[PDB]
Amino acid sequence: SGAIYVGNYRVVNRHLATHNDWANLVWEDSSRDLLVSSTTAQGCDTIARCDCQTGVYYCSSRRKHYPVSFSKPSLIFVEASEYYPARYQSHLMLAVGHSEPGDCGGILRCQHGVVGIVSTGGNGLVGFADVRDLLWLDEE
Ligand SMILES: COc1cccc(NC(=O)N2CCC[C@H](C(N)=O)C2)c1Cl
Ligand SMILES: [Zn+2]
Repeated sequence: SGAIYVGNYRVVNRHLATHNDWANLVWEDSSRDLLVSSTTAQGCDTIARCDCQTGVYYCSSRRKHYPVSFSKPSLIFVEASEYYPARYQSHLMLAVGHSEPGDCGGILRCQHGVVGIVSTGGNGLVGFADVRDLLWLDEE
């Protein structure tokens, strides 16, 4: 579990969105595993606007933040889960690291701010849904 709180927005993995998130929907994209809902309180996270390929992510299954090198946002095949059939997920970045299902929502960050959130994992790999191209998160 986990979310990004920037301005009056809450950014969560679409497969973990609550009824309240769907009832206060701003934007959602199944192909990216993202959903954004509106909030009453202002958040403190800042979104990175950069092309960093190194950062640090939070792993709930180890209570630890790990430094990692990660690939550029791309279209990657993800195996069938209980939330999605086997499909191509877009705007996904891969890194070597520990990840279990419940690790989704963990923040990945660089020197400029929040880069994305854990979305996939498995066999010594961890996937992140990129948010740096969503410029509208910084306004309205
Ligand atoms: C023990 O680690 C494993 C082993 C096998 C599969 C997975 N689960 C995923 O990667 N997810 C599930 C949620 C939905 C994601 C998605 N964005 O499609 C995929 C993990 Cl983390
Ligand atoms: Zn950066």
